[PDB]
Amino acid sequence: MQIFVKTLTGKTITLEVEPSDTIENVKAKIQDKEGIPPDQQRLIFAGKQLEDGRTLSDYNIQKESTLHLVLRLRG
Amino acid sequence: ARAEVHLRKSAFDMFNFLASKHRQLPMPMRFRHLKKTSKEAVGVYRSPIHGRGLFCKRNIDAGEMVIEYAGNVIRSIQTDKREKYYDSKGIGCYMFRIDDSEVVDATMHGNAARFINHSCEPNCYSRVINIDGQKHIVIFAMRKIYRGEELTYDYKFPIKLPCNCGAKKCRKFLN
Amino acid sequence: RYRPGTVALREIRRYQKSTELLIRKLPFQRLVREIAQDFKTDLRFQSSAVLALQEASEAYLVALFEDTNLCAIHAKRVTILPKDIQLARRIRGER
Amino acid sequence: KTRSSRAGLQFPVGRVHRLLRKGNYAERVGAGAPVYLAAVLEYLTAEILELAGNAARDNKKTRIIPRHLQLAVRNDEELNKLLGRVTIAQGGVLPNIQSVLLPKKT
Amino acid sequence: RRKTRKESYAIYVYKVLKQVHPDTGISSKAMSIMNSFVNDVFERIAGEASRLAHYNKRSTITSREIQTAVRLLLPGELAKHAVSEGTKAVTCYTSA
Amino acid sequence: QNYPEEADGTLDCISMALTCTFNRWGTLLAVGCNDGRIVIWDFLTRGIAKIISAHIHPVCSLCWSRDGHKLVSASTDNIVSQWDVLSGDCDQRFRFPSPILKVQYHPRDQNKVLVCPMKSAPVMLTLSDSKHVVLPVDDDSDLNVVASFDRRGEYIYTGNAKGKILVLKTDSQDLVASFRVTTGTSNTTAIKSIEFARKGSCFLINTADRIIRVYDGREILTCGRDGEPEPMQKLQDLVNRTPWKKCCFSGDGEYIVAGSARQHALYIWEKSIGNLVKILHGTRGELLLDVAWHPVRPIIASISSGVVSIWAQNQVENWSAFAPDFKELDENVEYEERESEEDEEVDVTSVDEELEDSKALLYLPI
Amino acid sequence: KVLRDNIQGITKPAIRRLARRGGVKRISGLIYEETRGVLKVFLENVIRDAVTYTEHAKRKTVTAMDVVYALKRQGRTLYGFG
Ligand SMILES: Nc1ncnc2c1ncn2[C@@H]1O[C@H](CSCC[C@H](N)C(=O)O)[C@@H](O)[C@H]1O
Ligand SMILES: [Zn+2]
Repeated sequence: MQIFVKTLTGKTITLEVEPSDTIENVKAKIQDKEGIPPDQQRLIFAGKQLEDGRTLSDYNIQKESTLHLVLRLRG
Repeated sequence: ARAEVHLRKSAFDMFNFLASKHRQLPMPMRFRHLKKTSKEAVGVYRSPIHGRGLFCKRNIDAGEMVIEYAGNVIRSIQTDKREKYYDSKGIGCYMFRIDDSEVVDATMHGNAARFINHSCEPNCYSRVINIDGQKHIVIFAMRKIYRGEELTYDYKFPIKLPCNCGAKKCRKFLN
Repeated sequence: RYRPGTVALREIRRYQKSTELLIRKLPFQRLVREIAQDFKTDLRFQSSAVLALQEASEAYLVALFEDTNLCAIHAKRVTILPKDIQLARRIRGER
Repeated sequence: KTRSSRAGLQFPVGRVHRLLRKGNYAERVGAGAPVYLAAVLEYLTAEILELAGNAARDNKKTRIIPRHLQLAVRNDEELNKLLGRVTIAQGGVLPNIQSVLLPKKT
Repeated sequence: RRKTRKESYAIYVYKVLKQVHPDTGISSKAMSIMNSFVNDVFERIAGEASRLAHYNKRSTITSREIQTAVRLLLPGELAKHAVSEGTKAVTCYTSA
Repeated sequence: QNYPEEADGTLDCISMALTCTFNRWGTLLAVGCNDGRIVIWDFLTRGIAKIISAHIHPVCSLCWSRDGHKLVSASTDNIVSQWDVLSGDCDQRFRFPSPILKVQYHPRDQNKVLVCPMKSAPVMLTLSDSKHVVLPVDDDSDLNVVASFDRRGEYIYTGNAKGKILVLKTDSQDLVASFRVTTGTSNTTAIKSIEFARKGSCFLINTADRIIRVYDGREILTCGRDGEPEPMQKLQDLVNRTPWKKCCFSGDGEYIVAGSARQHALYIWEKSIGNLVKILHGTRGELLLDVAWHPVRPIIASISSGVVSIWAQNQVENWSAFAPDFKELDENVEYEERESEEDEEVDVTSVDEELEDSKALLYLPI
Repeated sequence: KVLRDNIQGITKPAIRRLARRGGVKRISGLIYEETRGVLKVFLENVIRDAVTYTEHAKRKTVTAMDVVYALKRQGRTLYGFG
């Protein structure tokens, strides 16, 4: 599908996530796309917890949704 | 007074800093002192001998390495075009000939030591050494520097640009 | 050659560049053996240990010399004298 | 899992904490003490070794002999203030001749 | 006879030297002298900090006391550089 | 460019100086002197503009209008007056039941000023008709609440003194969003204040758990009524535990600056990486009052104890700027010489981001 | 405050008497300034260590016992204050 990853500065990024693609692979694709390490990112959907070692289908997030990529620190 | 034309029109000046105030161990490893502890002992002010000069607010005694002179080092073929451009732009004889084969031009690139003067009663003499295989000119003093005087070295020209310094021994010429 | 005082400067500079020890091994070792025998008998020394002491000595000793040097300069002369050594030893605060 | 990489330093931190714990300097220590000590030792070692390398490349020799360390420690002034009463094995002494003892003639 | 295992600050300072000047070799004698120097400064600072902690009726050794010790012991602007570097290291360590 | 690396002296036209703030890009300094007067100094020009005899009791805060024609002052004697920038007299005068903490002007609505009364809900006073509109709050109405606009002032954010943050509209007052701060591990925490920026809609929050946190003004209306706290970086000082008094945002939108109380430790970080980059070396003995960078150029200027200390980037152009064809550099390579040796009748007439905080119209050359 | 005065607070007879307790007679008139200088450079370190010690203890007054503690840190010990 396609979802939005909203950052802190205010830029909006649109990415494609498959129904059967784990979150770790999505983070790896993001890291190879724009260089932000997975340790510097985590998913938040409308102020709700999302982890890295899981899959989108386990959370059942609707399409065209925005995810609060609340910034992190290296390591 | 906007109705009488005063004289001394042509100037041909480049370093527009002329003011009326002028309110002033082994060999190889001494390179550090050239670039770090060599920017306070000398100020730039209006010379009394001729034009601009390097006045002093500090003191340096005999046998003390002070400054390395660097500039656009070129061969002797460029001397012809360089002198033609000196005549055109109104450029002084900055043909600093370290030897007859290489000359240190100082009209397109040069260091702060472009501000020096000449007189038959100078304060320092020239010297050159070789560090790391490269020949570099560093000056060692023979006396102490007082506060408020200008560096000047004898050009050692064997006996028309006059040398107007006012000294009694001043030969009034580069000779 | 001639002109005494010229060769001294050359020797002192040559040795200032160098960084070797200055005391023959065997005489100093035997002296340390004797001064140890003064305290206790039949002490086996480590060859590394002796060397150790050796270096420290020169360090101490050379410092003393330098001090005496400037003391002679304070007395309007070049040659150093025994009296200057007692001067340095007393003024250092180690008598 | 390691602990030195948590701050990005190079000197070990677990070793420092163990050695300070068995060093009976006190009975109970905090968490920032070992990392802080590792950091300050890092800074001092870097400060000394940079001058060591500069002196090594002075004489164009790859290996750093202790003479280079002696020169680098002595020529600096803050080190001489901090390394006051300390010598160096095989260190030697920096060249020095008194000013008034310099003969000359015409 | 029976081989023994000894600890020296050999690998870490070597890594530091490579990180700074990855073109210059080091000698074993220099290795030992650097080991002695680091042991010396470590013991000096630790002992001074400990006796200060005893002086204040405190049974603990915090991180603050060590920076007080390095303010006292280290002279000049080197003290400021070292204390700033230590604060940087601890701040970068905690949130990890 | 990068963070300021040089140090500047003081700027004391008069001995006392309590508060300071830049207008839009650091034009004039609004000094609220501790004598009941309002002094205006000149920034980037090192001068003074106007002295206003406001009242007897001194003031404690200052801000200017969106159109730059007013000088609002959170008085210590409840004088909510609209002093004129031009003439210096009072245009509008009003009294509030509670004093004011943070005065601001919406860059799109100068009619409704920003007021932060204590033990009462924030009140917007309309300058067109002198009418007070109370901001609807939740739960208690006697808490130490601070109210502040967003980047554009289109939404207003309020912080209470139990752990609750409220989101509503600057003009419609439709309170439809709340937020509960994290309760540590066992004990809850109140909020001291929040502080915004001019780009990115980020905002720092200062709480009573000794830790400064950061949020963004976009995750509360997106989550809805109330969600789970999730800051980016829980920055703090873990070697001295200095409390936090006043801290503002960067002049570029990527840095974060935090101020001490008496320790002279001015900390800085960047939003991308929460790693310390530099620390300020301040001379101990004074209490910091206000900090606010140049909203465009990296520089730091902190007021304290009647004086001001500036750490800056002092710059003078190089001597080699005489002409583009004239340079004064040094090289040891041989000179690389050159290798390549209309008519119209038209007269000449032609002569962070930007917001609306302009038109001070205050300058007296004589 | 920083004032050039009170530096000459040790007027000439005090140094005279101190020299007498030292056991000297002929002192040149240009000794006083360098005596002031050496006294100031000495006092700098002790007062600095004392203020650091009192600051670390979270109080803004200085006692005598911390002063002798700093003095012992340098190496010169005092007896008679605890
Ligand atoms: N006193 C003097 N009178 C006339 N020419 C001088 C001079 N001293 C040096 N020169 C010439 O000027 C050339 C350097 S340019 C002079 C330095 C610089 N422009 C200044 O204002 O001082 C040299 O080649 C030298 O020959
Ligand atoms: Zn002359």
